[PDB]
Amino acid sequence: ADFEVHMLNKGKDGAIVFEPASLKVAPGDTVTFIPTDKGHNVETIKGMIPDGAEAFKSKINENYKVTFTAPGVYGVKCTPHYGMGMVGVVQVGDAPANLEAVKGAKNPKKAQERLDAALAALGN
Ligand SMILES: [Cu+2]
Repeated sequence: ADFEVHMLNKGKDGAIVFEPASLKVAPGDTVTFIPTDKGHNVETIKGMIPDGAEAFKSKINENYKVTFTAPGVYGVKCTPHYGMGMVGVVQVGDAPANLEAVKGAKNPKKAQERLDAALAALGN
């Protein structure tokens, strides 16, 4: 199945968001990051992908389709808006095995709050 994640200047959760900011998918699902508002991209947060997963980094304003396979949690960011909170989490499968690695990482406050909220939304 394919899911869109919109890259927004503002959304349901306020300024500079991925919407949704949390999404649970199955292996083989795709997530298409939509540049609905200009100036955004999506990138995995280094240290926040599961064992053996490929990192990814899109271009600014690129419509970017990712196929998620390895189970676990994937922390994502928008590079230009990372520190002020434009982050999210894609979870592949149940009981993500890399959860503690993701939780333990340091981030700027606004990014951390949004990562933590996404992890909690996903039942972690
Ligand atoms: Cu952005």
